[PDB]
Amino acid sequence: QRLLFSHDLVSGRYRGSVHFGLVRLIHGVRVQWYPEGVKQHVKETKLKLEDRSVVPRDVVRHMRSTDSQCGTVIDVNIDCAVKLIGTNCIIYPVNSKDLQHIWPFMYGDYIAYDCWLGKVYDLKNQIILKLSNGARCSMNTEDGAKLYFYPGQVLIGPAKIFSSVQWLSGVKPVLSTKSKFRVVVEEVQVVELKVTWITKSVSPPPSVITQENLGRVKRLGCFDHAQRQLGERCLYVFPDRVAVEVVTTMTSADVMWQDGSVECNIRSNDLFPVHHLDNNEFCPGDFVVDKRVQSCPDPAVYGVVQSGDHIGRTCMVKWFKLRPSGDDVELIGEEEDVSVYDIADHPDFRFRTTDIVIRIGEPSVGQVARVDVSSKVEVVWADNSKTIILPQHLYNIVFSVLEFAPSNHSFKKIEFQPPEAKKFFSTVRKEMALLATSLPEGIMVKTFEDRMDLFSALIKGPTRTPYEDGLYLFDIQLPNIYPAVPPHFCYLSQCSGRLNPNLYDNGKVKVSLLGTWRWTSKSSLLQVLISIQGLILVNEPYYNEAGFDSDRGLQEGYENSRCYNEMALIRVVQSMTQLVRRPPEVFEQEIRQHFSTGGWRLVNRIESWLEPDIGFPLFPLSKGFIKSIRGVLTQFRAALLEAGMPEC
Amino acid sequence: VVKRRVNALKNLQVKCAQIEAKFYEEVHDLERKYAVLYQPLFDKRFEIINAIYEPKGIPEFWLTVFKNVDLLSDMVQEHDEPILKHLKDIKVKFSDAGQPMSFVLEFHFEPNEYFTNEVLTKTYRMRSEPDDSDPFSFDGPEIMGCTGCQIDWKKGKNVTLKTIKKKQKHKGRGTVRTVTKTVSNDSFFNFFAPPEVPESGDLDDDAEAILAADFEIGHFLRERIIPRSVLYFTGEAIED
Amino acid sequence: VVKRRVNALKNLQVKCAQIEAKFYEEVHDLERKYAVLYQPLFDKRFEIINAIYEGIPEFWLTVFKNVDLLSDMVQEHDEPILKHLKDIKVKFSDAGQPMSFVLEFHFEPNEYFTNEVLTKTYRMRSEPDDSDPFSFDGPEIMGCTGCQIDWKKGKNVTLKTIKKKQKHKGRGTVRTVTKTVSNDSFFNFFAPPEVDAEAILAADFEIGHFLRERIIPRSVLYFTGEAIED
Repeated sequence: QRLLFSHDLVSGRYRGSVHFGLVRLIHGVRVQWYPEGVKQHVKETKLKLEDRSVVPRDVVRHMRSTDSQCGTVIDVNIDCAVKLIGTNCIIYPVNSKDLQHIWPFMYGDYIAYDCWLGKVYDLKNQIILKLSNGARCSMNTEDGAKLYFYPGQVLIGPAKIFSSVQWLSGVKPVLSTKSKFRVVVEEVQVVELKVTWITKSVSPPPSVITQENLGRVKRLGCFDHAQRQLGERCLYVFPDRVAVEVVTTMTSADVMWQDGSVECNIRSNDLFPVHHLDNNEFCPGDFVVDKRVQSCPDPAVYGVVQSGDHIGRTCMVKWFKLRPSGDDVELIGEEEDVSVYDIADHPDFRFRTTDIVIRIGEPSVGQVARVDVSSKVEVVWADNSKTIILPQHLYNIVFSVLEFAPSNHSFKKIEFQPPEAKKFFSTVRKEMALLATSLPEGIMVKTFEDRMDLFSALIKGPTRTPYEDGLYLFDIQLPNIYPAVPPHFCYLSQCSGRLNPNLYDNGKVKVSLLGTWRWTSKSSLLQVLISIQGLILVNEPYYNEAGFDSDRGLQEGYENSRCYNEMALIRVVQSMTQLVRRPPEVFEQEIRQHFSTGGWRLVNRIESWLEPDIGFPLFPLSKGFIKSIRGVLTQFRAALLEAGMPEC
Repeated sequence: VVKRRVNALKNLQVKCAQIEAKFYEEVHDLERKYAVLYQPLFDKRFEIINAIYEPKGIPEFWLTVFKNVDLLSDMVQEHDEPILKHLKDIKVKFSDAGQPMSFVLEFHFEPNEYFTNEVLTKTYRMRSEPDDSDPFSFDGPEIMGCTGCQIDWKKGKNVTLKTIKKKQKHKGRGTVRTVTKTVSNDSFFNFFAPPEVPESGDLDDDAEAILAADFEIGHFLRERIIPRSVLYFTGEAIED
Repeated sequence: VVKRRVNALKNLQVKCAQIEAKFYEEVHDLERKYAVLYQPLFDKRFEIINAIYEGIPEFWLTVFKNVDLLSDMVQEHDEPILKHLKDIKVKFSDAGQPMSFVLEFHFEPNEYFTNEVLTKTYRMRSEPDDSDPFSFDGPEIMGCTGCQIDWKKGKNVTLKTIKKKQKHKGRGTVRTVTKTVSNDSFFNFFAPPEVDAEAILAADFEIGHFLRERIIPRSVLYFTGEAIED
């Protein structure tokens, strides 16, 4: 288990004297110190942890308990020290929610203008300076940066800088070049702000609002997540308001655990975040839908989870459905002990903690902070209304060939002109040469005379792997500019859930070599297929999605790799079951010839699992895995028997 | 051979520094001639300030200018204003030909209740010459040297000194006798009486710092205030 | 009442500014006269640097390195050409003509451009601007003509050739698109912006003013470093 994470407070040997610093790059550690920032890599053990940036909506495990239970961070309280700027008078402890920014607006701060809600993407700000001789001027920060910002600051600058400023008041000075002004900064203001206007409560207003109309802009400060960070430059409010800078921080947050216990005031040093949560782990409040092969044909039936025993891998979910008439919901049931593997994130209706949501056509905004037991999303705020509402109206913000190519298989609707047809056929002949020479085991392919570009491929699971036995079928087309660009691959799903982090049910497969996560003209279909059977079905299908190698050798990596191996087993069983029922016309006989032994071998292996160094991480079997695998195995046996292929 | 050539160029720079000393003397000469040219203009300023040519004049012109400038505001105490508003004029005479490079910041005072002097002439002296010790130190008309003036105070009004008191009980009689001592009082007019410099140069750090302050103040009053007094009176001058 | 007198003396200050402009014109006349007077000394400097009479390697390159303002301008490709700087002199504008000082950087021509003698003519504030006479603290630089360099092709340190592979949109034809991008160099000094550009012009004026008052009259002080980087 690594101990440091992103944005944690660390104390280290910067210049002999221990200096605090925030860590930025986290091995996928790098620290920047408080007084003078020198971003640098430091040994994790050597660095001393002081605070954690456990921000809301963050998934975290307790750092001392033997239970690896995960939970969601609802609210956070930061007790922070503050120093008056330019002085070492440090006030401590103070709470973050009392400090304020300097500028009235900042990148992203929600704004509501003339019945239009938007994010300030880019804005131009001023500095109003008071001069030694009593002159107040407005200097655009483009020049203000030249002065050697916050209320009360004292700068000095050559008079030339004040050539383009606007002298609001006082004796306009003589801009001599042989001496410099000394200026105080009374205020920092906003000149004009650019907005995106993503949505609203007919046409959007202009992308930029200037001072002439900026008075219409009212800031939605209710949606503040600008939780104090070490070195953040704020306005202290006395218990008179002054300018301060944070010195040290202590984050204590409320974490809703999977078992459903809401534990409050947890020092963040006993909690550490989860970078890579398995897709199936449902924390309480998720909106999820049953996904079993046969159960629940109705799509209007949805579910909200209430607790999941982490070790058990079984989540209890309440099943709701929408009433056909009226903005009401109908309670289906309270089924408990449901395999997470049989549950899937609802395509819509995602409401994490403290998200900003809009009402679908009164209150128009809010912070979704809790998910009700009745599946009603908590928050639609006009001003701290706290009114429960349903998701119904919320928006969250060896080689072979064939004479014809079957219509529904391979690729169609392609009519690109190759640079030279004969050259393209010559490249294709080179490819047949390579394929015939190679592919002694494991892989195989065929193509079609009517469209030499069109190809079909069949790939087999390797041994001692969650994708053991099994079967996989790919359509492919060689671009008419081949080998100028990588070939067009597509893995027919025959399933619904991602059988692999890279294989997509939609069928736009990707791999590292093909450049989509490089490709070259010298590359050949043989290399790509060898990689597909070498990596896309690697021993541990975890990793291979997005630099997840960083978790290699870690406790989290091991646990989530085991879980993903289990889900891969479930969905490969599902994929074979569906493949048997609707084998493509391209390969009808070849599915059966292999399955006649492979399917029963896999079923026997699954049965053995229900009751030894076998090469891939799956032990122990969780209760939910037992249930889901038993169901899918029964379905697979039924399919195999229906296919005229009894026990073998 | 290279460093001998640099030394030859060094001697050439020494001779060029002597030539530049001549050039600065000529610059002072041109300043004197253009001071004669100003005499109309500066005299007109002094005349309109003190109601000689057209509330009379410009009340507290020089006290106001000194207050607006930090370098002089820091010096004018609350008890110095009653004296320093009586400054009829400040003006910079320059040394005639042949006399040492110098300029006199003469302070014309109206008949006052504090001292009977008509004018206080805090003469300064430049060095047009590169001294043999460090000729290259001649970055220009440097101001090292000064000559104040002695001001006799009318009874009961002096501000440069103040009386401190102590009391001790007599052992025999038991009377609590009192003793008094005159001690320096923070006053702008102590500007006029700089600490006399010992010949050997044994100047305490206080003397060096106060002399540097006096010298920069004199140079400032020469080049900034008196030539461009108005830019500073109305606040248009930046004054750091 | 008093404000009227302040305004009258303000007019008098404008008049004093005019007379000070004449004073600085005559100071420039004294500068011409003393340039003639320097002519023996500065010519001996020039000969010694060029070893004409009983040079100093990289004299002006060195003096450019020892000063923060000038060393910041010399890049890695500036040194090969800038060490060929083998004399500097500030010609002072002839009488009657507008106040100007013509920085003469003779740049003994060798292998990079064909200019026998090069210049960076500048413009002084001869007289106060009528908009605000008080701003006339003296001869302030208010422009930099710059010369027209006759570069020898292949050593144009002001530009760099950068190429990248690209494809025509729609057509898809591959092309190695090449472009000449302005490159930072001290010789961009000599072709300044034609009157961010304002900041470059201000820094350029400061560099020229420094090079006139301090670098040239006190070149030796800077090669040895005895002087301070004012």
